[PDB]
Amino acid sequence: KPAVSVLTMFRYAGWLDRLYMLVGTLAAIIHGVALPLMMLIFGDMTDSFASVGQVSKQSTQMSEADKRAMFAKLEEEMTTYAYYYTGIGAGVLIVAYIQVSFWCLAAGRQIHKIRQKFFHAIMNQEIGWFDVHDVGELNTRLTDDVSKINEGIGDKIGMFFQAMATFFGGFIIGFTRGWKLTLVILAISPVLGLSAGIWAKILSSFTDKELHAYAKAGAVAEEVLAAIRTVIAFGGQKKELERYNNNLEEAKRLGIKKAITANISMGAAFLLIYASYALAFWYGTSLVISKEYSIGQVLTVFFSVLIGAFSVGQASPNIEAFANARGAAYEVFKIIDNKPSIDSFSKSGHKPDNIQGNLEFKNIHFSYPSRKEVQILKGLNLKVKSGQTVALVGNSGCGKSTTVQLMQRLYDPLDGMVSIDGQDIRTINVRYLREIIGVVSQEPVLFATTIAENIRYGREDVTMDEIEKAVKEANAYDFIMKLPHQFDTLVGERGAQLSGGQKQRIAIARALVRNPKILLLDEATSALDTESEAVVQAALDKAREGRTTIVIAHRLSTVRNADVIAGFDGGVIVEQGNHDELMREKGIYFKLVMTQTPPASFWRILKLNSTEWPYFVVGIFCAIINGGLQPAASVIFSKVVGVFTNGGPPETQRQNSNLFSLLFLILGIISFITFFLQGFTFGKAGEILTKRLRYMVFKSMLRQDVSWFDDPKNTTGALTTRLANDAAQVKGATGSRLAVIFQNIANLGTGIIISLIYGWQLTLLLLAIVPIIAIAGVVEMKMLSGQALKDKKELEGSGKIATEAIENFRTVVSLTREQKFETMYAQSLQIPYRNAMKKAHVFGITFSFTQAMMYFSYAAAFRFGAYLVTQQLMTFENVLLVFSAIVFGAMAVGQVSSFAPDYAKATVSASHIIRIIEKTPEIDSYSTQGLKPNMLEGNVQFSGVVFNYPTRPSIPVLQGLSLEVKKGQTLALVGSSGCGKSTVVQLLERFYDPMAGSVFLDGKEIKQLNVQWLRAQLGIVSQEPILFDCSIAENIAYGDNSRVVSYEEIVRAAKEANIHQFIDSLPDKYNTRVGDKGTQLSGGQKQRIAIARALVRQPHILLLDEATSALDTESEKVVQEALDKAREGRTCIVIAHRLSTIQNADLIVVIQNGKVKEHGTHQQLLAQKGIYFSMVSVQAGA
Ligand SMILES: Brc1ccc(Oc2c(Br)cc(Br)cc2Br)c(Br)c1
Repeated sequence: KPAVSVLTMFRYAGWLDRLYMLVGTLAAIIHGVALPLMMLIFGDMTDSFASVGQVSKQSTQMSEADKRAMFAKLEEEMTTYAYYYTGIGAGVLIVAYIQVSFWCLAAGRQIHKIRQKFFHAIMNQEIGWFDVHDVGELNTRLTDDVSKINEGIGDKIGMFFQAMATFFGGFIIGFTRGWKLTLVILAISPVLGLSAGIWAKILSSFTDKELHAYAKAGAVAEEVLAAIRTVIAFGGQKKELERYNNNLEEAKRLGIKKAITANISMGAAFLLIYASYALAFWYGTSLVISKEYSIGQVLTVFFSVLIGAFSVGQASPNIEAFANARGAAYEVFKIIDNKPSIDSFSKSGHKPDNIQGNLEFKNIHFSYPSRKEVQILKGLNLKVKSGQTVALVGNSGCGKSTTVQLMQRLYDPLDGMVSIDGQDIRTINVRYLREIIGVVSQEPVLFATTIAENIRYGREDVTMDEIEKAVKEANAYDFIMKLPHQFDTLVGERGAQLSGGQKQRIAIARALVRNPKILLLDEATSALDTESEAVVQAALDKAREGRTTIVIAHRLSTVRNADVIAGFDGGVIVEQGNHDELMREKGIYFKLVMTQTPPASFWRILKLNSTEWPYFVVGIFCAIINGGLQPAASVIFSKVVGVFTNGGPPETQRQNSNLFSLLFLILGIISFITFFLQGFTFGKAGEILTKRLRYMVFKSMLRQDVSWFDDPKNTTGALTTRLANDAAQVKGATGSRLAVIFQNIANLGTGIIISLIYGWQLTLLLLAIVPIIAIAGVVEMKMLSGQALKDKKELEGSGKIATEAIENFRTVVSLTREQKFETMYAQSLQIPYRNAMKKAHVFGITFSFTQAMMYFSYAAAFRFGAYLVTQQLMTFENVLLVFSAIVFGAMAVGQVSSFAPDYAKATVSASHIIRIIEKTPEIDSYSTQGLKPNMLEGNVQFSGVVFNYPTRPSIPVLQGLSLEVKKGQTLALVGSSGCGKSTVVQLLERFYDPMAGSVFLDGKEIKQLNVQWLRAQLGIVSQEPILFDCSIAENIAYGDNSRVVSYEEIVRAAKEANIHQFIDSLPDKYNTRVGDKGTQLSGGQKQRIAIARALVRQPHILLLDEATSALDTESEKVVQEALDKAREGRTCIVIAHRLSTIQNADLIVVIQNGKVKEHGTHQQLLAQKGIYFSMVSVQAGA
């Protein structure tokens, strides 16, 4: 919404840049004017053949006489015109170079200036300016927005004035050579803009419907794939498939309805568009039979107007490119023009010599850019004498740290003054102020250069002698010399990550080369290892006694030798003096001392599409007809101008022109009929395999075991995304692109035959010319992508040192040396700048070449069409036909290159969708194999079970585990922590087979047992019961599948689970909808319902996995009251974390490190004293 003045945007254009744009926009207009003139001469050549075409047929008496005056007219005329086109092609060769080159030159020259000015402005901003913005957005603003500015001021402007030249020059020749047809062509323009407007309404409305249509099926898939361990547990894998299949049926029916309406839309759209043209051209014929215009002029105005009319649409993108470049330049120039109060690049203020270093703070009130929300200093008074070292202590707020911020004049105070020596700090130069102040901060930062270079960021003029003394005087010498490469080592976020105390001494040595008169040490010893602390602390004490120093730290070890100590309380200075005095004061300081002591040939996807042997053959056959039907309009247009250039006697002409125009409209309605079919046939054929694919995928997905859905590569969202994209992409490959690619090869094929059999030696010429300009048009775009990628590679090296500069900013400004990054960024941009200059000559040559190879090509189309061919017996009416036929047949092949990525994007999406079906699990629930035992009673053997989760085969959970529980008993299971309690339930449910050992139930190994039958006698109840969006009657009936459960049977379960209090209380009762879609209710109810569906199954084994996990107060007392009633009649395994409710259990088992450690009844394990009795006495007292 915000934008920029048009002159301010080019503020960096001066002298030559202003000329480049003037000469560029001049030749751009000349380039645009050239095309409607190119068509103007196309009318005069018709009149040349027309005068001869009328007189040649008018004879029917003399033949040799027509070999004289006729050919004489032709050679003087045709050579005059052919001489003119060759001049036009030489003209466009020059102006197209001038157009693109100069604008890209002015762009590159300015964008170099933008960059430098804009990075200059970033470094000039005071700190308070950064505290209110994000530096990451700013850096992306540096590389992206400057690119948008370059796109707007570039060669797009020349293309704009080129298009307006074609537009103006278009209707000028349109108006002057005839004012009627133009008003007639503009009269049909609202109809064309109205038919395309029906598309903006149908698309935007129907694209939402399908995104709502599958959103109903994708919603089913998401609550399933999220609740997968529950559907696997109860074996609803046939229902959840069935229910996803039922939504696919509706999405198919909505997809075929969209296919019907959208194809009616296209066909009716074109048929209105092509009828609009034909009426404007038929009523061009109605004006020639009346002797107002010539057959050549009708062509001249008919093309020049449509060229200029379409030139409007070809200029619209360049308008938006210029407008976005303006809007992008607002926030950029806003930074450049913004002037700070502090600068730090300003050459102003005093520069005192012989600085003794007497500092005082007077009545300083201050607040960080959070402003009126918080005021961190409520007045202040503090002096520090020259040579002394004051220490600042404080409990919180870190107002200690604020004084270091103010001393560097990072911010100015609200009220008060900070005074170095006697002068106010605001009188001294900002840069010289920071050169007389050395800073060592908590987190040391080192730039991505050598050790010497980081030390060289203290002062630019320095020799390895002074680096050596600095690191040796900050005892960091002995510790780099052992490190290889000497001073020439590397440091940064990338490579040679060092010790913190090691990085701090390099910072101290960096601050030591600064030979400052003032020293600020903030938290430097804090957040650092204890032993290297003393090593750095020796350097700090050696960094002083030649300087006055303010130090802030939470280490009360460094503070004793400070000449004076100062404490803060609420921004107010309170205590000050020597250590002994503050201890006698017994205040804040004393109080803190005591406290701290694969693209491949995939045919099978089409073999699955072979389910419909018809529907393609209908569409293919119907597409090839539409392909062969499409040049016939060019054949008609050829003969409409042909027989009426080849007229002769004029009485018969008016009667044939009506016959052809009638044929055209019968030929368009039969084109509507054949294109309503080819779209419907593939549309239906695509929507039906969309179901088959999504059906078979969602079927195969429910087939893998829990080992596959635990994969971090496979989550619920990534699976629904993989489910939706892969099915829609393969639909597009077999969809419109294939009908169109066969329509177009039939378009050119039926066009090449007519042209080849109409023009001898002629078609063979064009087939030598057209492929060259097409390949020359492709090699340009490859060179375009190469130059684009290369410039991206070498400007990110500039933005990389700009990234280091701006998000490490508060350190560099503390070290000054902004001019250093200022220059480094300039040297980095000098390569893309001198590269951007070559870009202009490259784009200019390539563009001018492809334009000349088009004009020169069409000079050879006529010079050969006339002369050698027309001195022979071949005719003009066919030359016009071969042009339209070949040129449209080629431009229809241009759609093949546009649909190319739709194939690769689908094959890659197909690549995954064939793999996802064929992948088979280790534990397949679909296998009908298995024993299906007949005996009822239930035991459970775990014997020497060692288990590791397939996702994390590092720390074992089960190793040598052994259990046994009799029928009708409750097996309590206690653990120190982890899923060692829960993995038992997962292995009995056979979510996994164990690595070693085995688990049995009725004496039979479950590994050889039926997987589905096994899970059918299991009453799993988890800690967060997931309930699908449906009637609670079904959420309860979900516990028994392969059969519909009675109402009074799901009532009995609701009676058991003690949930029946709601189930009558609701207005809907058992038919209420739950799932946070129709109704919401708390967890205790969700849980009871899970108990209800658990014992609908009438299991012989309950599995209670921390059922009272998320639950509170009386809700625990009633759910336990339901669980305690559910067991005791069944085999039970309960791992609930309430050991008070576990006391009444037939056998309690303590799990240690995967091994069974301690088992027995409650009082038996309570008589023993160990883990269980520690587990029961850790929560009874707490
Ligand atoms: Br119908 C018909 C279509 C294209 C024809 O030649 C061209 C060609 Br070839 C290129 C361009 Br741009 C414009 C025209 Br008009 C002719 Br002549 C007749």
